[PDB]
Amino acid sequence: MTPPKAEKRPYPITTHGDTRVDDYYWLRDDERTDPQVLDYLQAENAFTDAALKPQQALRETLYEEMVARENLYFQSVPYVRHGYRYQTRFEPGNEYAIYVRQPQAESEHWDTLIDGNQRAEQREFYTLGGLEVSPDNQKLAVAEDFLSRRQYDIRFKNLSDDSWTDEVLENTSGSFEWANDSATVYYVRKHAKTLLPYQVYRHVVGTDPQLDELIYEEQDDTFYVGLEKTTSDRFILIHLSSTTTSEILLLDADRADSTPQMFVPRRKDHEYGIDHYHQHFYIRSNKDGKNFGLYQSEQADEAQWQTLIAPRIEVMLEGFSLFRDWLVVEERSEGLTQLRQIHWQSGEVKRIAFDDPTYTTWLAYNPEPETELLRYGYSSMTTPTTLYELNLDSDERVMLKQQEVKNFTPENYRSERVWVKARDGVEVPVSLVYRHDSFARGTNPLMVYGYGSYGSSMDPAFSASRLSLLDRGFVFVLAHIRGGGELGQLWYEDGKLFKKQNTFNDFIDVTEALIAQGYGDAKRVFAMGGAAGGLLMGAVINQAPELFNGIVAQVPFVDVVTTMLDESIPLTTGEYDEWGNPNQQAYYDYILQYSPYDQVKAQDYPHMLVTTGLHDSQVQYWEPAKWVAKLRELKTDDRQLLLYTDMDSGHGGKSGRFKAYEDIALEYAFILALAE
Repeated sequence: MTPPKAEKRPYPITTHGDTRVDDYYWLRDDERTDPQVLDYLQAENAFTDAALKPQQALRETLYEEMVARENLYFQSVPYVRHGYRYQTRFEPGNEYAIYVRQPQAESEHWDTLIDGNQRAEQREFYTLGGLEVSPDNQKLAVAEDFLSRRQYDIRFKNLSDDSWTDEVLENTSGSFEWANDSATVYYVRKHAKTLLPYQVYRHVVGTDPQLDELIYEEQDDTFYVGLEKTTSDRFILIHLSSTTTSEILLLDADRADSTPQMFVPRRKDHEYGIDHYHQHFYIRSNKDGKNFGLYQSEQADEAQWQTLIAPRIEVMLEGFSLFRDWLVVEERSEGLTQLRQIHWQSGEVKRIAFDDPTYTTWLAYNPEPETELLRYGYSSMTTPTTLYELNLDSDERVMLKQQEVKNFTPENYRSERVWVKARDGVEVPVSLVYRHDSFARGTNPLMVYGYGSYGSSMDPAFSASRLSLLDRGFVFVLAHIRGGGELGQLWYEDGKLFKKQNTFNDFIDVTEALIAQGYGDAKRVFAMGGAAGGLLMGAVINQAPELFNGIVAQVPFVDVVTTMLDESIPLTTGEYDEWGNPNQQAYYDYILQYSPYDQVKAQDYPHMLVTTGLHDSQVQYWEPAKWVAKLRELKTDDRQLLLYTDMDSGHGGKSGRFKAYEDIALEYAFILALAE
């Protein structure tokens, strides 16, 4: 079958006297209306449909077995907050969650707080982006998106009679806090054009939003504006943060006329976050070390901050929770997540021990500090996600919930942590899982998954959908490459800006070691990654095409120089601290060397499926479309190259989780057919 051939319209882009001619610059159409652009995306979708037509039966088998291992009756673990018990309920044949509550001393009767199915009646789209009852338990504030544009309407329900007030706060981030009067709420307004959060307003419930007062306006575009409330309830925080740099303003939660009080003025490369409890500020801050410390203060002044935990090169400090008698910290060390608890009085330290080679642990939702019971999450490549509750004093651990997986026997699978010595001598961790009875050294197809940007960690956890590959002989690998966070801030920093190439080198060095050690069949190595992990997919296949049989590149960031030169593209002005600004000759040069679109060569490429989405305003559909067009023009092999563009507008990843399972089934069928 003859693949679609995009029209070439040579478009020169000249930077620092370097001219790049982009034949497909025209595929970018911000209005997503141009019929010629739509024609190319439709033709590629038709080609993908026709190429993958024989995989239909396998797609059905995969889809049905993925849905079959999940319950359709889900009920959350109930939690208590301000004398009420809260539960979320999904029943089969309901797109949306029902949220219920009852008085804490009640068992029998539950009251509906909000039914998403009911709220979605006569609407094209529904996302709940926020839910919070007032301190006096009388009012519900909800942040809802009916239009799919990530702009939230805040509305108010009287819980006494289930009546709604008739005002709406429009174009909000969904971030809002009640003042302690259960009458005033603070909310974040998004910029009209950029949709970036930039204003804090104050609303009296029951009044017209025209009466609302502007409390704070952020001048720096790169600074996210979010609202928080301290554990003590004494302060509403205006949390301002770039990727590198923080600033917190305090709002007295106990007055109706409060103005923002500076905590510590922003200083480039000083990231901090605060809470308030027991008459102290608690600060997680990188002021003295990239791996962060914890500080106590009676006042804002940075020089008064007292050190509770000093930053350590070996231990990244990720977060903390405050309880009556205990401090609990989330840390990473030697490539594992950990929890430690420290007694406020005795200074007694306990670590929460797990022996699984490939697990992750985290602080879960603990809305009440007056307790000895900690809720924390656990998952491994062999153990479905678990909520535990720990008695911090007695060390008694109970299981509150497990992820229910049907047709699944945990003993059928093995997992391992492998360390690979990268080409520059740096040790890269790897987490891998496979079915015991079908494993034979050098025989198995290998799926290598990476991300490797922003300090995001691909922490090893359980996947139900992954069983569809493991039960078909695949060794599934997480490559914990530089640019991720698995070994702390230095791990991230050694895979961004002028070290970004280490991300792609680590992925190739990991893949080569695994093949050398017989984890996979050299001829049946597959890889997948999405977004900045699609950047990884693009760079790896330019640099080392021969390693991989097949590739899935989801919504890939591939036109890196051109996108990062254009502040009109959503996200660009917030990403200079990740890739660099190619307006500077040093960054242009460094970035162009890996920018996958720019490094497409007349060479043999793996089989590849590239995905994207038309109407998702923060998915830049043109980048993978241009990339596929250029690959079609230059590649020397006869292997399959497909572009699938989601033409939808709605549902996304939840409720249309069936859409999510459909995409997984398509992608896994594509790979399984190549590995057969």
